[PDB]
Amino acid sequence: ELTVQSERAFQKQPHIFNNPKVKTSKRTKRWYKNAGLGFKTPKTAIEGSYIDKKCPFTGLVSIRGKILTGTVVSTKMHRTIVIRRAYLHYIPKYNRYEKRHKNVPVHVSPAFRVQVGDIVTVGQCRPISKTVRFNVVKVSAA
Amino acid sequence: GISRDSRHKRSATGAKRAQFRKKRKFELGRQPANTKIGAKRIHSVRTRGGNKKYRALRIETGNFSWASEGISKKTRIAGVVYHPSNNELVRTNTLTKAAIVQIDATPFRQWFEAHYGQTLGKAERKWAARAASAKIESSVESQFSAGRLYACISSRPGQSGRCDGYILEGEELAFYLRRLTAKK
Amino acid sequence: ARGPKKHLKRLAAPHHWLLDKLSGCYAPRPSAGPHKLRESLPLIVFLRNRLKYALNGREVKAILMQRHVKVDGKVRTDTTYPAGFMDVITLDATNENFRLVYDVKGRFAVHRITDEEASYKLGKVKKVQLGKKGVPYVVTHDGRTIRYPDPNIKVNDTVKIDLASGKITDFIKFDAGKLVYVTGGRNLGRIGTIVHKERHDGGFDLVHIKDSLDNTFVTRLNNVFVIGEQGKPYISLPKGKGIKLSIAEERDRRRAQQ
Amino acid sequence: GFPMKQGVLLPTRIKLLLTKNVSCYRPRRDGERKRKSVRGAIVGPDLAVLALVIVKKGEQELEGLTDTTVPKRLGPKRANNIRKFFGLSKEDDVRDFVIRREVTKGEKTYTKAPKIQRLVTPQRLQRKRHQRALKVRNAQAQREAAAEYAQLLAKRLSER
RNA sequence: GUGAACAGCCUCUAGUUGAUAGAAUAAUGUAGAUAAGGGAAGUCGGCAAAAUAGAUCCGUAACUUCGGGAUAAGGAUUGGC
RNA sequence: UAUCUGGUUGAUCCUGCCAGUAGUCAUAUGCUUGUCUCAAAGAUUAAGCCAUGCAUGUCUAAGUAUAAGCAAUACAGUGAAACUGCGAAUGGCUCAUUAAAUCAGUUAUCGUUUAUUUGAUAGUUCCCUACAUGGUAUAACUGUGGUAAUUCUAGAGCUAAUACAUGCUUAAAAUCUCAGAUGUAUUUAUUAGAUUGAUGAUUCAUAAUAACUUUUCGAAUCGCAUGGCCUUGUGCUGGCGAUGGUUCAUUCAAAUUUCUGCCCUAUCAACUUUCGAUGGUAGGAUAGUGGCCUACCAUGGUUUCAACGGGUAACGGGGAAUAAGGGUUCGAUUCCGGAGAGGGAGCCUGAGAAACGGCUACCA
RNA sequence: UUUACUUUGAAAAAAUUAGAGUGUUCAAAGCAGGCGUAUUGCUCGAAUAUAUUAGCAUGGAAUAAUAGAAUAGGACG
RNA sequence: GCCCGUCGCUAGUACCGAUUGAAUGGCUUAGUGAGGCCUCAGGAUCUGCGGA
Ligand SMILES: [Mg+2]
Ligand SMILES: [Mg+2]
Ligand SMILES: [Mg+2]
Ligand SMILES: [Mg+2]
Ligand SMILES: [Mg+2]
Ligand SMILES: [Mg+2]
Ligand SMILES: [Mg+2]
Ligand SMILES: [Mg+2]
Ligand SMILES: [Mg+2]
Ligand SMILES: [Mg+2]
Ligand SMILES: [Mg+2]
Ligand SMILES: [Mg+2]
Ligand SMILES: [Mg+2]
Ligand SMILES: [Mg+2]
Ligand SMILES: [Mg+2]
Ligand SMILES: [Mg+2]
Ligand SMILES: [Mg+2]
Ligand SMILES: [Mg+2]
Ligand SMILES: [Mg+2]
Ligand SMILES: [Mg+2]
Ligand SMILES: [Mg+2]
Ligand SMILES: [Mg+2]
Ligand SMILES: [Mg+2]
Ligand SMILES: [Mg+2]
Ligand SMILES: [Mg+2]
Ligand SMILES: [Mg+2]
Ligand SMILES: [Mg+2]
Repeated sequence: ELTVQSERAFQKQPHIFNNPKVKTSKRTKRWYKNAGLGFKTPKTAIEGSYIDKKCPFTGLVSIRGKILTGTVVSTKMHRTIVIRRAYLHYIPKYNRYEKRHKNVPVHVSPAFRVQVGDIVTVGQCRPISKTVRFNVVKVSAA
Repeated sequence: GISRDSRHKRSATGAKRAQFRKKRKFELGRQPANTKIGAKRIHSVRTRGGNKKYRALRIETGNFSWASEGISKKTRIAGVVYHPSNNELVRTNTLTKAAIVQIDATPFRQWFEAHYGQTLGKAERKWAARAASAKIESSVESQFSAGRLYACISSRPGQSGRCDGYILEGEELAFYLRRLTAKK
Repeated sequence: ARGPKKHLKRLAAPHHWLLDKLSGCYAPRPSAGPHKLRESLPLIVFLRNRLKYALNGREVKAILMQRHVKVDGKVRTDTTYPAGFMDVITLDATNENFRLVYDVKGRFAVHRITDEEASYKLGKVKKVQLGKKGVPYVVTHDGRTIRYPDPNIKVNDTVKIDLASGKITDFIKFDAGKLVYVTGGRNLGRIGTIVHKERHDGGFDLVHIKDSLDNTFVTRLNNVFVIGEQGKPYISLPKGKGIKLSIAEERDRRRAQQ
Repeated sequence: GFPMKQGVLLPTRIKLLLTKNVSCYRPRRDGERKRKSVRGAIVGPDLAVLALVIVKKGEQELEGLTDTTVPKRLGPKRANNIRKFFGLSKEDDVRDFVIRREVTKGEKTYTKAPKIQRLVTPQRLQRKRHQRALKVRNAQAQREAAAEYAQLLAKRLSER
């Protein structure tokens, strides 16, 4: 992510040591995990340089709750998106529905690229900000 | 006291939340340790569940690991040179996780000489075996000539009462040297 | 609210206990113990409401404090001790043992058993883990931890517990075609054979059960207790064997006695 | 009637939040602290009664201060305490003589001696032996259980 | 030079050092000041005096002819290096 | 349990309300009131104010007994007092606050704490006591008192512990370092945990390495029966328990948490953001996640699919009344959840309280 | 591809509601109780349905919506 | 026949209204700020260069 060491601290995966004694090939040992539930670890996460400790693949978070789908309505934050989850609410008395929605702020790994539209799949993780409880797990750029 | 609750800290829509449930003990915060250097003073904090935390005030020595030889020698902290979160912590020499400190480097000097013995910066044939692995980074060995090794604090002195850490190496070391040359 | 509750209001007690509504304001709150609050049967209830040995809680305590009652081979003088599923309650006076199993209706039935099988009890493997110093252990449904389990024992299996040494004597594997008790849900108290196990990663696993009368019902993996193979239960089954007669055939059975 | 506080260093009385292990306050509950008024350490005309301890004796005695003598109400209870009081040795069988109070109550004068604590006793030695033997026995049982489990593992790995 | 400044204050060029003097330091004056606590009780009346004041930032009501009111009111800051 | 009737007119048919009619565990009130069963009951207004009395104490065989208390060769029974332990955070009451808050159903903890219960679990400690250490200790009690008064306490003299503070013994086998080190607990770093256990998934369980600790644990505890061997000695072993103890698991829990669902109001259309609003990095703080807080950074976040603001004579729900169907209204109140103890705030103890029949302060 | 929708299943504490049985003397209720005896006691029960919002699993693919290959940057091998 | 409004009588109900009206509560700006808690210290006197 654009000279990844672009913050005031050194950005690195914790407990992942690049031993300078050993003359290995990559010299930049990168940790990653299979998030589970049939979500493929992207090749961008596999071979990236970003750190993003909140990534479902190269980070310290886990996907263990509800799996939601939504439409990206905002990408204006850094590593965070807001997805719109439209649904119809039933009113029994009128036997009819009314359109409702709930914005869900979702953390997006740099492994993914998202824009407005771009129906995404998000998995519940632990709270990673005041409002964010979900992480992008499939981009599905529909 | 300090609350970590979210009943204050108004909702994401910007609405001011009404009060209910006056501050609860299970959501309390406490004041920062603000660990200083020298003349060790560790205070015990009785935490939730009957457990105990250790506020380290004025810590002098800590255990620092090289992680290239796996030694983790105990050394004395010279001072703080860089802090990614607050320059005032550097100015006041506050010991804190991720703080870049200087360690005495003398225990590491002794261990390197007693283990490999190859005049790092100025039972007989064990060095004959472990001589090929005696080369170390120029940017690490150059620090011994001044007797100050750059290190990063990895423990939380306000939580555990210890000031353990690791010696900076490789890309992390180079990054922190570049920041030091830019800010000094 | 400020700490754990110590009381259990009546109408808040588990319905399986069949407690009288207008007896008092409270029900015996099961103490902390092996099985659960909702899934247990307090010794006071088992001694006063199911067997009628004691007339009240005072007489229940009088029974328990003279070391008659024994749960899983231990004296257990605690009045609200949470005896639960497949526990062995032996009374040395009126010398007899009971196995706490669910009747067809989901209540803890009084199930008289003989000593030769009251010697042991069955336990569903809640988890398999590596303990300290690298020692494997099995956690069973009744909160028992048993070290050095057979390396082929997995979760959802059943283990026969010696109940004198507390070791694994035999173990049954969770697999299609094995006899299962249902220990929760709508089908609580039903006995059948596993037909299929639906995985549902991240969700709850489901299991399809066919009773002897070919009735097929699906229930969560949490409340299926393997008790052996078809026709060969490792325990003595209660009077109904988990058949779940409909209300019509139940009425027919009742009126067949005229 | 307000008591004096040892280190206040005032000639007047002030209110202090008192704690468990201090004077002038007996806490009625664990962790309780009460704000009570205590008198300062310096003596003045405000004192109704001062308290003195004689720490050096001189000329002609006073009545009820040296003429009278109150005997200590209790002899030592612990074994080594009785030894240290009576100038005995460790191997002196402190049971043989102990302070014995005769209660002339029912024309029997059945002497009431204190129970002795920390006394080396065959029961204590038996308990110590039981503890040590249980410990070593449990260690041996764990070792043999681990041995037989390792045997099981090696046997089931030999299936190849 | 300071400073927004042909302000006030100090200085260079130029000019002047001319106003009757000397000595004392009472009252009462004229001109200039200060004052504990109170704060307009003084008085026809706050007369007189005091308080405020530059600049930067924040904030600014009724009313209004919509242009104002407005520097409203009310806060903060200011040196040197 | 799918029903109407009277009232506008001289008469008519309508619209339309008024009136009638029936129910209300729905209140009040009037008159009347013989029997049996059941039993709501200071919610509404004043979460207004309160005299008095009671509502939280607790001992077994098994922590500490020399009561100068009772009883028929250390104490041995009973046992006031006190120390210690545990509890007092449950219960009970009320509905004031509270409108995405609570609450309900549904989730998560691979994001944490958890006294207790239950199960498992500790041969490793020493740089002249272990056949057992100290007062660095004192209460009760004795005696001397102060105050008008409080469940106020001072000074003086004793005395214990499962209180407080210390402190050895368990070899054996066993691998590393150049004789020592290796239990567990803490902290950091590193390694394995494969394609040698588990998960949908992990830096998981767990192990290993090098170190680190204002020292964590590793019973100096108690009752009852006494046994076996025996150089029959202050011998060596040895039973059933009680209590305590590290870690793990379990249970009782707790705290946060996913999704969706609240009455009226636009005579509330923009709101939030300097003083955290939305997100990022680091840190601090927490039991732990998290703008929970701090520093730097980015300018975000919500909204006509009604945000934000305001009202509620709004605690939420399970439920209640009435109901052909669809609905309307009610739910302070027997159960569940929340919150509060005159209003706020702060905090001690404790596993657990921001406790109020706990303390501290201000206000009334 | 993505949905809505609809089926079915688990779920939605108890009490309350409908409702089975049961002579509280009847009844409201309650979950009791019943059987012949001179026992050293035998035995039936404390069912069943319901909350159709939201979530989970599941069958269907009508209806309604959504997306594909057009400057081929298309598909298959 | 019916009828409308002013004006008279009486009664009732809202509304406007000087008082820079008043009170209560929430939120908020600027000030003062108890108290406990953490912390820099401080050291009565109880102690064996140390400790409480
Ligand atoms: Mg709760
Ligand atoms: Mg200028
Ligand atoms: Mg003046
Ligand atoms: Mg003045
Ligand atoms: Mg004034
Ligand atoms: Mg005047
Ligand atoms: Mg005058
Ligand atoms: Mg005048
Ligand atoms: Mg003037
Ligand atoms: Mg101004
Ligand atoms: Mg004006
Ligand atoms: Mg009417
Ligand atoms: Mg009669
Ligand atoms: Mg009231
Ligand atoms: Mg309560
Ligand atoms: Mg781990
Ligand atoms: Mg953080
Ligand atoms: Mg309501
Ligand atoms: Mg209210
Ligand atoms: Mg209610
Ligand atoms: Mg009310
Ligand atoms: Mg309640
Ligand atoms: Mg409370
Ligand atoms: Mg009141
Ligand atoms: Mg309070
Ligand atoms: Mg009270
Ligand atoms: Mg209370």
